[PDB]
Amino acid sequence: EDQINPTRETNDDIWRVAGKFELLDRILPKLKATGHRVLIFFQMTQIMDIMEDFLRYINIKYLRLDGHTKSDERSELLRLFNAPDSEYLCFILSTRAG
Amino acid sequence: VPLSTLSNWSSEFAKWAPTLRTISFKGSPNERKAKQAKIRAGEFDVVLT
Amino acid sequence: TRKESYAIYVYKVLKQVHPDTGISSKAMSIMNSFVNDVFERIAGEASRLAHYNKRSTITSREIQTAVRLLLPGELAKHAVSEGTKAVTKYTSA
Amino acid sequence: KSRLREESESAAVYNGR
Amino acid sequence: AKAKTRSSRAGLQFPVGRVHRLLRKGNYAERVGAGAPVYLAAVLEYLTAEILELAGNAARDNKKTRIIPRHLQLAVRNDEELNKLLGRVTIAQGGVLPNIQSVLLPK
Amino acid sequence: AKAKTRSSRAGLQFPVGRVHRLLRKGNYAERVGAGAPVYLAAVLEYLTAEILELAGNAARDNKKTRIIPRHLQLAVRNDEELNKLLGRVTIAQGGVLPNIQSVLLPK
Amino acid sequence: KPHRYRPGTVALREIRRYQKSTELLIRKLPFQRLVREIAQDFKTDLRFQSSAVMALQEASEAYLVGLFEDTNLCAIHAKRVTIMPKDIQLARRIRGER
Amino acid sequence: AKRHRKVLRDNIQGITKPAIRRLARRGGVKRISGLIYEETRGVLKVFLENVIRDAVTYTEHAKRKTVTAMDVVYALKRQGRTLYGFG
DNA sequence: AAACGCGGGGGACAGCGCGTACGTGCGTTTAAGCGGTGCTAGAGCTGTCTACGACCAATTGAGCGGCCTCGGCACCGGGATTCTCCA
DNA sequence: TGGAGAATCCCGGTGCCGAGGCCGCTCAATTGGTCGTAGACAGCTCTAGCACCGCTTAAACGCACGTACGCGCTGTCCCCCGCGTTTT
Repeated sequence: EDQINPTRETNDDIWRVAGKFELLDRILPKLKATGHRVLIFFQMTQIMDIMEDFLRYINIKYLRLDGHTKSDERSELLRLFNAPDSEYLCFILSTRAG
Repeated sequence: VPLSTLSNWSSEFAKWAPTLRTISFKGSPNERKAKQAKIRAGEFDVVLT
Repeated sequence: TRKESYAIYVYKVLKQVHPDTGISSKAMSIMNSFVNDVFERIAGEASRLAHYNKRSTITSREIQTAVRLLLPGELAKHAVSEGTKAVTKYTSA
Repeated sequence: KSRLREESESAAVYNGR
Repeated sequence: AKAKTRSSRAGLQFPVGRVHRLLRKGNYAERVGAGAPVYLAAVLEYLTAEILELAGNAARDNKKTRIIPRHLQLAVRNDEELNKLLGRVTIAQGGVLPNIQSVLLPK
Repeated sequence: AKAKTRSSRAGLQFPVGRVHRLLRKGNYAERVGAGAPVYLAAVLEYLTAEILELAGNAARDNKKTRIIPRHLQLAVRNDEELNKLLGRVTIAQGGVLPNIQSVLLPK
Repeated sequence: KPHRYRPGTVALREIRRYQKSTELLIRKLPFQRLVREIAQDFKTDLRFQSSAVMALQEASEAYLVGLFEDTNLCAIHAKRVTIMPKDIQLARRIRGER
Repeated sequence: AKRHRKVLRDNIQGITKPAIRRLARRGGVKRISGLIYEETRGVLKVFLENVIRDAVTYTEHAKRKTVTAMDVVYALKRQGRTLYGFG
């Protein structure tokens, strides 16, 4: 990450260096077009973080969840899905805890 | 039940059935002292742990 | 797979000496290490003496010399006597 | 642009620990 | 013939033919004078008694019938000649003797 | 049959066959691979070259074309890895190196 | 009556109880990661005995404790109860390390 | 921060200043200077390395990949830190 | 040399100052460590195998002890130099 | 900042015993054949180190601060050595 970009800022080469990531920018206008919500699973502590960059890069709102957090925010984020008026379509979910 | 789905079972223990009391176990140990010394004698219908 | 150790022997000297005190296997392991430790210390010192005077029969005289040399104070003179003691029990037997 | 060298040969050195 | 162990001849627990076997094994001399293993197993049992003594002492001083390496530390390091002879031997889970520097004590 | 030493075979001066005779006669192991004498006598020759350099160096620095033990002191102890290697090895009549304590000397 | 002490006071019971007890005083995952880090630095990829980890730790923290006594010996010898690093380095010097 | 974690310190510094305080209290320090927590750490790692390099040297001469507490016995005895309860 | 003194002046020492530091308390997390997985790796156990220097026979010149110097360096005479203590 | 003097370094003349080589004369060091055996090395297995995260939570860390002690500064007195002594 440092040898590619030492500035580690929001860059266009975040989603153009990988193969899932270029196609993910192909669907993100279309996911915003289709209006159907998408649940995506990731590995812990690293793949979600760079996905937090990319969904913020195309400016699609998103939630998150993990294992070393507290349980207070767990049930509240369940309640935020049950409201249908969510402007966020995609969000981030875990396999081992979630 | 698992820690991921605790309150949803308890919310369904509220809406789908009344008169069944529920005892939870979560978080820091300070809040448990109020419950598990009050219901130390075990006046409940369900412990949801 | 019966492999000769000193755990029941340190147990033997334990219940010979402190039968009121059982052992942890950690202290047992410390002593089982220590047994072969000084078993190598004094006998390497004894082979050092067996090369000091170029000898090939290390007897209890030579272990007496090693006990004389290495051990401080009573630790010599007791192991002088005790190291002779069962020697006098085995040279009899 | 396109999908796509200096980052590879540096990775050829840096990841060789 | 049978393993009729040579410690019983010496009144010992440490089989003196295992000791004679070890002395023939350890390259100490060509002939192992057969009292050298008895000298060895005899000094061995003397020191086994020496240390099992103070070990049970310190263990029951800590009101435990199980001799632990902490008890081994507090019995061995209290000795002049032992810890003088074993200044460089460390006991895992032996720890420290309880003692503070004098001027660091508050007044 | 033909008495011919291994020092020319390895490019050394120290008798590597004396090393092998002492190696079999040192009982370090039963099979004594004769390359282990050469690995010994090689480091012997190499470190004798390492030290005679320094010894004659300190000698000629003391205007001497014979190594005296004072020159051995100035050879070994001024080397940091020799003194680190020989922290408890001493040269008789090597003497002492000139060094006054700092606040002892005037400033 | 509150018990705010001045800089100096609370330490000594620990100086009792540590020496009254028999254990190590270190976070073990930063210690076992230290073992794996340092042992990797000589030659990477070891399978790692945690027995080796504690077998190093026992000789470690004992030697650590052992140095601080001569440190305060140089400190109180130089009439100080606040220890200094010069006490440590002189202690390692007369100990032969420095 | 939340975008990329970057939350590591070290393993020598992973030993905490309260852990250095703990050992300093077991070692007899009343008022630790701030420089002690790192001058301690330096000589701690200095002590650490010399054992395990020769322990790996054992491991290679013994043709292994698992550096053992047996190697810690093999080294610490030879490096003058002979320990009872590990061999 | 030792050995016995002996001014002698500043070095130890006391001691006072001063100010800050370093713990201390306590607020704030937080990574510690625990479980808990999932697995697999080299450890471990066997499985034969041969080569390897053992060992000893023969030999032989190595190399070093006893036998030949003469010369590197010490000793000393004399002087140049160079540090130190009172102007 | 400077000369007087006491210590040092250096340089010229002497000579010597030790450093080094000389002269046999082995004896040890080698070569020459084993010699099974030691470890050489194939297979097997299984385990035991392996990260990893769920999560806690108390430990570490975050900071207010309070003063203690460590040094800032002094005078001393003392005390130990220097100059002179001789004897031992």
